[PDB]
Amino acid sequence: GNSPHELKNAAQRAADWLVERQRPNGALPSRTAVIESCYKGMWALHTAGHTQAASAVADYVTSLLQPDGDIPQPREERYFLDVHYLYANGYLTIGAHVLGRFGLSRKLMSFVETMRNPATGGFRSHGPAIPGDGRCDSVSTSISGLAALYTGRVDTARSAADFLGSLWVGQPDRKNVFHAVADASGAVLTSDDAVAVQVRKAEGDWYFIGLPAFFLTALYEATEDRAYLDLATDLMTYMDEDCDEDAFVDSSCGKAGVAAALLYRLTGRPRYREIAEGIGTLLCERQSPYGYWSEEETGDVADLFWGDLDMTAEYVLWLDLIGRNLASGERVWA
Amino acid sequence: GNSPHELKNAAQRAADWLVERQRPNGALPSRTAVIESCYKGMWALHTAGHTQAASAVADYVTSLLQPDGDIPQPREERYFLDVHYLYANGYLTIGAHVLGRFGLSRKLMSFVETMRNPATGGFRSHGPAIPGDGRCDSVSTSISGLAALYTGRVDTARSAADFLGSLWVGQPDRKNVFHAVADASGAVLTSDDAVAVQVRKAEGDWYFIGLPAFFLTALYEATEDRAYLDLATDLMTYMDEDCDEDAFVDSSCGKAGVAAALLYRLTGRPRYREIAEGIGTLLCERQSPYGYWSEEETGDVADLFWGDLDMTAEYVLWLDLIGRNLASGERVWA
Repeated sequence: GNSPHELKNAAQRAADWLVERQRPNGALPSRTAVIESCYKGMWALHTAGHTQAASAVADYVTSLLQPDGDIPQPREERYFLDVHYLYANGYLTIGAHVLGRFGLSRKLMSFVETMRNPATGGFRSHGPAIPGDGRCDSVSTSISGLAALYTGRVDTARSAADFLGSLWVGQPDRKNVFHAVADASGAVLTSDDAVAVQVRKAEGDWYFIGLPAFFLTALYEATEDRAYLDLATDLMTYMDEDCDEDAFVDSSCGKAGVAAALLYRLTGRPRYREIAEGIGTLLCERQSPYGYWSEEETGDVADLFWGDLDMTAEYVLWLDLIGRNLASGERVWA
Repeated sequence: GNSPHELKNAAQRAADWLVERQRPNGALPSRTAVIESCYKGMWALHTAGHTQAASAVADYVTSLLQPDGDIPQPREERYFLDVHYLYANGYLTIGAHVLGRFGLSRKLMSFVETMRNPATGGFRSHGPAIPGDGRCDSVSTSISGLAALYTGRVDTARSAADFLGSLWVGQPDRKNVFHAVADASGAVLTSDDAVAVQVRKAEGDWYFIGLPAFFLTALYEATEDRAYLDLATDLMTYMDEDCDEDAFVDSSCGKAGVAAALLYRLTGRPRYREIAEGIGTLLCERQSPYGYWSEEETGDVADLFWGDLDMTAEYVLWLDLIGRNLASGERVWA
C-alpha cells in the first residue's frame, strides 16, 4: 500500500482544494450553510499547515457561538440533532484548542460538560432545544472524551471511558448487533429508534465502534492505565474478527484506521499496521483528481454537498494521523 | 509591509528547509547534538503542516526523556542551564500536546511543575543538576504558563501570571532597566548576576519582556480576565514608548510581534497591527533566499549552528502566529 508520505500528499491536495474555495467569512464551500459542513475544518486545516484558513473557520465558528457555549444553529441533519448532537461540538473544541483559541475552546468545552450524565459518564445524544429521553451514545461520549483529553480535563475523559466500558460489557447480542446507545441509567437501548450497527452486514455506521477505539487508545496514551488499552484492544479485535469486512471498507472506517495506526505506534502489533495501511490506501485511492472526496461527485465543482465537505475535511485529518503514527511506529518498532 | 499570507509563505519555505535535512532519528540538522537546537521543532513543524517531521522530533525527544520527566541532556548553552533551564521544556510540552502525544506532554509538564515556587508562582531558573538559589525568571515562568494553558492546567497559568504581575510592580527603575528575575521569596533581584535588560540601549534580550506579553495575552484570551489584558498592554506600551527602538528590531523581537498580533485580533487597536506587521516584515526580510535564518551564514548550507537552527524553527512559529492573528484581526475588525 501507500507510504506515509503518499497518504500525507493526498491530505495536502484536499486541504488546498478546501482553502482555494473558502468564503471570505471563513465558511468552507458547502451548498448549505450548516455547522455539520465544517465542524472538522479547524482541526483538519491546522494539521495540513493551513493555519490562516483554520483560523478563518474559527472566526466563522465564533460568529455563531451562543452565550452558553453551544452552536445550536445552523443545524439540519437529524444525526446532528438527536443521534449525536455533540459530535459537532467535540471537533470544534479540539480544533479551537490546538489553534490556541483558548476562549473559544473553554466556552465550547464547558457547554459539552453540561450534557454529561454524572451517574454514567455518558454524554446526552440530543441537544438542549431537542426533546429527548436522556439517552447517551458511543459517539457523543467518545468525541466529548477526546475533546476533554485535548483540553486537559482528564477526569471527564476517564468517566467517558467508564461509560464506554459499561456499554460494551452490557451488549445483549454482540455477535449480531452493536447497540451504540444507552438509556440515562446506562442500560443498553435496543429500541428501533436507537442506533444499532448490524455487525454481520455491510451497512455502515461503523464509527460508533471505531471512534470509541480511537478515543480509548488516546486515553491510554495519556494515562498508561491498561484498562483503557484493553477496551480499545477488545473493540479492534471485535471489528477485525467478528464484524463484516465492511468495518474497514465503508466510508466510516477512518476512525478505526486512526485507532489502528495509534495502536501500532504504542504496541508494535503488525495487524494494527496492516489495518491502518489498508484503510489509508483505500481512502487515498478514492480521492478525486481535483482533491475533494465524494462517493458521487465527479466534476470540477466549486462547492460540495455538506456531507462531502465534511468527508473531505475528515480524510485530511485521518490521512494525516494515520501517516504520522505509521511513520513513527516504523521508527520505533521496525 | 508584507501581508499575512506572505508571512505564512515565508514560514513554509523555512519549514521545508528543515524537513529536507531532518535526520533519521528525528533530530534537526544542527552542528551539535543539543536539545537547545530543536526544542521549538515539534510545535513549529506541526504549525507548518509537517506532522510526520514533527512526530519524528517527538520520537527523538521521547528517547531522551528521563524517569522524572526532564530532558537534562544534551545541554551545553548556559542560558539553558542556569538562566532559563525550563525554556526548552516549555516548548517541548506544547509541541507534544498539540501532536496528541499526551503521555509525553503529561510527563514533561509534571516535571515543569516540580520547579514551580508554590509561594510566588514563579518557575526556578536553574535545573536539577545545576546549583542555584531558587531564583525565578520571567522567561521560565511565561513559557511554563503557556505550556500550562496548552495542557489545560489553567490554575498553574494563573499563578505564573501572578508572579509576572509581582515582578512588574516590583521593578525599582523601569525607565532604565528591566530586572527579569526574582528571589525565592518573590522580591526583584537587582544584583549583576541576575538578568537585566538595559531598556535604553540596543543590547537585545527583549524576550524577557516580550514573552510575558504574549503569554499574558493568551491567558486573557483563555479567561477574559481584564487584569491580564491590562498587564499585557502595559508591557507592550512599555516596549513601544519607553524602550529603545531595538525592542522591535533585535532578533529577540518576535515574541513581542506575536503578542501585538494577538492583541490586535482581540482589541482592534491599530498600533498593535502596525507593530506586528513591522516585526513580521523584518523577519521575512532577513530570511535567507535558501529558507533558513542565520546570523552569519549565507550560502546553500547542509546544517546550522544550534542557535541559527533554533532561530529558524522559532521564526516558522512566529511568522505563522503573526500571520494568522493579523488575518483574523482584519476579518473581525473590517
